[PDB]
Amino acid sequence: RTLIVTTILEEPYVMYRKSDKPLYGNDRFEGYCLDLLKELSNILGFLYDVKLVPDGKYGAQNDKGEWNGMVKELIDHRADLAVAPLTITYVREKVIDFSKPFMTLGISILYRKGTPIDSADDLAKQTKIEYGAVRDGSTMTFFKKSKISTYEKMWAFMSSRQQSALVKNSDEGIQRVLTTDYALLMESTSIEYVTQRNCNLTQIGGLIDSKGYGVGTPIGSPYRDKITIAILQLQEEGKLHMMKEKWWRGNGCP
Amino acid sequence: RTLIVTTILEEPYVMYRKSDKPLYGNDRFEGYCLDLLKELSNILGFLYDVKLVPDGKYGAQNDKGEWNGMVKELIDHRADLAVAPLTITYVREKVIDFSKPFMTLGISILYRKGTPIDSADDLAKQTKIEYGAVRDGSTMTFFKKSKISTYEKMWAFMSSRQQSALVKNSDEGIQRVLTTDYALLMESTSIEYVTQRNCNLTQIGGLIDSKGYGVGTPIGSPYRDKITIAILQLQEEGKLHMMKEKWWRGNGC
Ligand SMILES: N[C@@H](CC1=CCCCc2onc(O)c21)C(=O)O
Ligand SMILES: N[C@@H](CC1=CCCCc2onc(O)c21)C(=O)O
Ligand SMILES: [Cl-]
Ligand SMILES: [Cl-]
Repeated sequence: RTLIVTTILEEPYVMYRKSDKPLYGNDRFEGYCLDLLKELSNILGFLYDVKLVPDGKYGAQNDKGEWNGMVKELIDHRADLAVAPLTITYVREKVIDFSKPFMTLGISILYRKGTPIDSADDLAKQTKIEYGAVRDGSTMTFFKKSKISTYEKMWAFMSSRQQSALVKNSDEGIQRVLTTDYALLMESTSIEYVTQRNCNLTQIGGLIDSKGYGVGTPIGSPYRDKITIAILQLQEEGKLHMMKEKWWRGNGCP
Repeated sequence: RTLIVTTILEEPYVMYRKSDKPLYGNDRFEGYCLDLLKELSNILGFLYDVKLVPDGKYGAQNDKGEWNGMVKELIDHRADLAVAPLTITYVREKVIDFSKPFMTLGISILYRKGTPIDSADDLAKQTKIEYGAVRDGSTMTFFKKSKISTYEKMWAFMSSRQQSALVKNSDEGIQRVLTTDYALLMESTSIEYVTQRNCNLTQIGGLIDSKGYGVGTPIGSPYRDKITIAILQLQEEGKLHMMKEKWWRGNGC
């Protein structure tokens, strides 16, 4: 049978292809995750239909504890796999079976070049420069649930004033950084994509944590380990590396 | 219920404690992997006995397809867990169940400072400088099975003259790097440890690949997913980073 793969739009993992006519099915999309999905299907030998997550969300719980986003699609068995920049977190790993990481990364800071800010501590210990993250993503959740004093403070600043320091998505966060005196807490992978294309911005400090993106499957899924094994094979052959270079490719900056 | 944990001595993951009196049981060991094991037993609430792997090996296949080392202990159900610098690889993941990486790393180069050598390619195209890796480890295997031009060539060199360029273990590799004109391809985490303690040695280039160390368990183990979830919690709390900083920090160079 055909596997239903839930995903979400986000450059450069999943994007609408460009054509002079209307596109249909899997052909509507392209990006790192589509190349990954293609490699996985060739190795494990399965057909698949890509379907954008209806509510456009990654995955979190409501006050009742019920899930949404791609996580929910897997939990309800409306999707067999979730292929996207979906962070392997403690809370999510409890409700679905993640494959092993096909990409390793961490949270970092997106800000302007030629500045004296050099770390999260610098941001936390002042108030003139605003900073935040994408609402309901694994980055905001990191700050929300953190116990490390520096990060507890930064959270206080983020959730204050009805969370006005937070943005709805990466595109909005990036524009806010570009237009105002705002710093964006975002995953290193996405920051790298930006900095390579926009020399006016840079990453501040290093990674404040370590985590990975993994293919999601429903708990008990028989595809989880098979996918984990294909991912390890792809990494060992250098394919994951080639795929990353193919999609992050930019002129670079001085 | 006391779990049996197979491991292997390797600084600073698993080391004998220093005492003037004989040590017994788990008290004989100390290191990053033992602190991790303690954190894990505390979250999951299990008891455990640390036992060094009999043949002193990590885990590889021979031509008959038979496994040895820690991997074999798990396959044979002689250990409930494998906690050590055991690399999560394609061939091993097919015979045992790895938890999720509690440490991420990659293969890099250990060599002395002050030379023109800047990458693996610099080594592969030349022949005067010798280079190799610890025999039968995941690093050597990477080169042995690689189909990438540069690495294929480096393997051709490594396996030359009856593998004279390979060493039996990390300690031997380090001494060879310190004494002769030799470079040791070895996982970055170990290189970092060495360079913190040998101001004359350094890492050449970056990581040529990406992989992690995972807690090993027999296929179908009920503890694998539980360990995974505990590890993720440890990393999100910053405890894994603290543990690394604790055992890696040298004295200054
Ligand atoms: N990967 C995050 C969401 C996310 C996606 C894309 C851009 C990078 C990023 O930075 N913070 C996030 O929440 C994100 C998640 O799994 O919630
Ligand atoms: N982790 C490797 C073995 C290993 C152990 C310790 C030192 C670092 C290293 O570099 N190459 C290896 O094979 C090693 C493995 O699991 O085979
Ligand atoms: Cl639910
Ligand atoms: Cl896993």
